[PDB]
Amino acid sequence: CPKILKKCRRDSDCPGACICRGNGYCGSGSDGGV
Repeated sequence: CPKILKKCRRDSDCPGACICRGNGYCGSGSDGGV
């Protein structure tokens, strides 16, 4: 489960360290595990 997350309305809203999910928050690439 991702520890760092913030409001986002697109990809640009978050650095390439993660990706903006559908819930409007940053989601870590390895979310499907932690």
